[PDB]
Amino acid sequence: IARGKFRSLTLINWNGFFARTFDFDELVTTLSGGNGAGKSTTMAGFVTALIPDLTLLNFRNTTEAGSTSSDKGLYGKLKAGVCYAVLETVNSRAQRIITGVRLQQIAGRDKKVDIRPFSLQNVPMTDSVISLFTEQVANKARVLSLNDLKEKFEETAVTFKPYHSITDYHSFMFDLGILPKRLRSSSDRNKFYKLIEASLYGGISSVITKSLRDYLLPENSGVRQAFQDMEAALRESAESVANILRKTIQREQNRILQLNQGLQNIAFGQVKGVRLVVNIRDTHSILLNALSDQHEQHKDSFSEALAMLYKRINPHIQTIGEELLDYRNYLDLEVETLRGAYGWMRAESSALSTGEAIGTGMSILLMVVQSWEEESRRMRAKDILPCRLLFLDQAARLDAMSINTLFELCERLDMQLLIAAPENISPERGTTYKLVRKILANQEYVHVVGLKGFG
Amino acid sequence: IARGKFRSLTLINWNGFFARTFDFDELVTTLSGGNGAGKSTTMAGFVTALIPDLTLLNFRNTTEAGSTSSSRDKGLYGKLKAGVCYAVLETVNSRAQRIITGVRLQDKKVDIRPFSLQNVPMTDSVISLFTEQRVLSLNDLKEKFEETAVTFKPYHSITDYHSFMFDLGILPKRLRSSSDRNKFYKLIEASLYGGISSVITKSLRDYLLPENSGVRQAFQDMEAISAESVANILRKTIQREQNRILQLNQGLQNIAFGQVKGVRLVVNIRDTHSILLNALSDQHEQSFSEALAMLYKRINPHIELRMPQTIGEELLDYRNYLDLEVETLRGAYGWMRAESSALSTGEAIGTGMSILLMVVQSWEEESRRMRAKDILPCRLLFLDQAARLDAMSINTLFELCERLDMQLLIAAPENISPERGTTYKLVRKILANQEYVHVVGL
Amino acid sequence: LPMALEYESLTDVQTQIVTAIQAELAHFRNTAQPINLGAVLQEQLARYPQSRHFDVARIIVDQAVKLGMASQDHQAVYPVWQPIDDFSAAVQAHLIDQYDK
Ligand SMILES: Nc1ncnc2c1ncn2[C@@H]1O[C@H](COP(=O)(O)OP(=O)(O)OP(O)(O)=S)[C@@H](O)[C@H]1O
Ligand SMILES: Nc1ncnc2c1ncn2[C@@H]1O[C@H](COP(=O)(O)OP(=O)(O)OP(O)(O)=S)[C@@H](O)[C@H]1O
Ligand SMILES: [Mg+2]
Ligand SMILES: [Mg+2]
Repeated sequence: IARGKFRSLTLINWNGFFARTFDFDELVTTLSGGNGAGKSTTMAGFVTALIPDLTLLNFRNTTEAGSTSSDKGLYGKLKAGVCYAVLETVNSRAQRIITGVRLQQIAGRDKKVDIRPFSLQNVPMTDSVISLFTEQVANKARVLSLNDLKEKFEETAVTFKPYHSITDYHSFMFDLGILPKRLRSSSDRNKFYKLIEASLYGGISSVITKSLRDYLLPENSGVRQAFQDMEAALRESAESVANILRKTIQREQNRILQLNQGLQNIAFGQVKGVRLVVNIRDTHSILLNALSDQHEQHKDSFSEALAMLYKRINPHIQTIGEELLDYRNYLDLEVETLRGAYGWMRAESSALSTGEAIGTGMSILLMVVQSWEEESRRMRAKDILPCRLLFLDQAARLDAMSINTLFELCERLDMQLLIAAPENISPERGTTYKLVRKILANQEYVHVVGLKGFG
Repeated sequence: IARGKFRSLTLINWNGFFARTFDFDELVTTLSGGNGAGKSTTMAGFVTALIPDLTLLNFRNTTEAGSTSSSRDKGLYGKLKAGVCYAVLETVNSRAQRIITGVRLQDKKVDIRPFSLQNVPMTDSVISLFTEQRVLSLNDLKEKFEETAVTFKPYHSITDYHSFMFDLGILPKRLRSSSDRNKFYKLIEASLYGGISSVITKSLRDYLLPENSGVRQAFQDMEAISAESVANILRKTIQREQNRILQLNQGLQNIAFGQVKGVRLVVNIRDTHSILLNALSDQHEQSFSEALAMLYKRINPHIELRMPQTIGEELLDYRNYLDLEVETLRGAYGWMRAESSALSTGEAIGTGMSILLMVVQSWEEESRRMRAKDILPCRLLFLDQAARLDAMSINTLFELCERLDMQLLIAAPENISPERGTTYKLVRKILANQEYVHVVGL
Repeated sequence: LPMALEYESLTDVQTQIVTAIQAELAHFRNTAQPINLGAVLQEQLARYPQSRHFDVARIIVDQAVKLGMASQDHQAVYPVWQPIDDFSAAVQAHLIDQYDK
């Protein structure tokens, strides 16, 4: 079963980066360099190429991760004229894909910028990704606009398609397996973006802990739909629902049952394990237990009906009726970190150290994706597979033991990691891009060097 | 020519430590090892040693930088064991009188009560000044000293502890009220996590330019009138505290963080308030706090409320006249207002670290008045995860202490630590399922 | 509760490798003959065993840059993955031309 992988995030006319391609390794891609180099920003460009939605795009500083105080981060990292941020994909169908974002500053009065998602299909593996947005006049490069790209391809075996609504962009990447989740509604974009954001600043992404069940659980659009209908027929059923639930929950509980097993030999500092303990609200537990053994029938809206039933078990606190259908509502998810002390302990930042928290965090993220993908097998083909990739800016927080463990993992499940070592030492396995910000005529100018194959 | 510094932090019974002594370096101390080995925690008590205030002590985790979610556990409880625990420091006054400051430690809440130990001989390892052959409790220990030669003082209210440390020669500031301490701990926090202390920037003048408590008392009484004097006062109170800063700046000129070649404090005279001092300066027409409240009631702005003496009161606090700003340098446009969303991880800390010096420096001087002229307070900050700084970036930090006569406690999980200064290596391993940490130096 | 105190020394002759590599590359400064790391590397590896292969790389690179910067690096052209070894490892970087001071 073939699985797609990104090959190059080439940034154009960005801060300190003119035409610098970035080749991603099958597994790890480490950005080596000194302070204020271009590591983070390089990823910035990446992040952008996926979620070109400015609403969510906010590049704070790794010195502020819980900053619910929404100046920005995206403007500066680009220079005057036309810029880009593109991605090279190796679709499970060995199809090269050029999903990119075009950028260009705006009237200097307010740090505002513009975005136009675009893609390029059937791009002869002979031409370099960078030789798509360049010319040669008087021996000095010339970045070309999208209307320029159009013409250079208008009549060719190569197809080009500018987009208007992010959805068009997004949905496209998903159709070709670049995106794991269905990026339909905008609220969806939040979940995704925050994961990407979460991978960055590293740690136990708080925001993905409160709505912890909003990410790991498929709310079946089949349930509500098919279920309701049964009623449309009934009018012109009893506990057949009760059966549906504890089997639908048993199902997903078996889903979660395994993903955990996928995380046992993980060792970060003291953390020797991360699980997704699935608990069922007593409130609903006795209800599921109620609509089973006992039987006090009141056949007078199944929705409405069920509601009254909550009055039975609940001597506390319509809408109760319906809500009480969805799989989720009958649960209470959580996360725990295995140690040598008190066996397993609910995940808690205040109780963990920098490293221990990042790993756990990474985990939770690993799980996020290892849920969205499969939860999408239906809406996908039997021959397409999404790409799995995460981040870990300032990966120096991880020693040797921790960092290494991160590797064996991506290898464990098939993934890629664009880590960044503010320090020069780092893993020998994988690709390494050493950066050096130079000054030529008082102009930024990053200096890249490649290394891969060592192993 | 005098100097005071830190000699050793001490833990007792703490989780993973039955009793350890970390001898503070002359210039820079560093902690390295494996993720979660006992680094931060070691500093945690250092922070808990200087500020034993459960209302302020809140060790969230790095990943959470600016978390206003004070709902969770302040996290310090599980950092120690149960029963009898201790936090103690070893500092040498400008007078060289070895001092011992620290505190005892013991839902999930924590009890704490401070203490001191004067006139104690040096030839005795404080380690045995709390250990017996076991730990001999607070009650056992007071007898130890009594007859012999030493001073242990069971502190009631926290105010005194500080009011004891400052009088001796440790705290670079008069921790009088909660107001005063709240700000302190915040700086220390800012040194622990790094970057531009979101808090300090929004209230710069509150951690730089002190109050001339007098201009307030003296002024009001008199009437029991004036003129261009009160106005005159402020001016020379501003230009004075302005040249103060001027110099504080001239020190941080050869900093080197990423692309930041400098930090500064742009002291500016508010448009609003500026107009007042130009009007009272040479012109005139028609509480004296009230009179002012009216002259300001001419210059028409936006926001407009107020009591005449709460206003004049605010226009007698020279500080409300100024509006500070922190700026960084770059090969680019160079002098630009610092901005978290601008500087990279490193740059951030470098700058952030700088300002804290403005704080301490300014503070130190802010109280040379109410302190023995022979003593020179000890200055020291922190920097957990310094692994985020590259060689050049770290070098500069070092060079600074040798410029600001100071000490810096850092911590890099990184296996590569400098060489300039003693360094400790910690390795935690399971033993009888009891958290244990092996402490060795390199 | 026992307690002693023992210090360990870390000896990294990595400093010599650097100095020898400094002059080895510095050698290129004197002469206008650029520093093609596709050759500087493919040759230098032949000296030290593959045990400390990686480390040697970084330093030749780290050093190869503190000395200058590619010229056709502003001509926007994807640098090809110039391979080395008989196995896998490779390097990506245009020749290093004009100097800095
Ligand atoms: N919004 C912005 N405005 C102006 N300059 C910016 C902005 N964002 C980034 N930069 C520039 O980019 C550099 C920082 O780049 P990054 O990619 O964050 O560096 P870094 O290599 O990640 O540094 P660390 O995190 O310290 S390891 C600075 O030197 C800035 O001049
Ligand atoms: N609130 C707590 N309750 C119980 N144990 C705790 C708590 N906070 C931390 N710990 C333990 O202390 C260890 C972390 O100690 P620290 O000294 O903070 O580690 P650290 O080495 O500073 O972390 P880095 O920066 O990630 S390398 C973990 O292994 C935990 O088991
Ligand atoms: Mg820590
Ligand atoms: Mg950064």
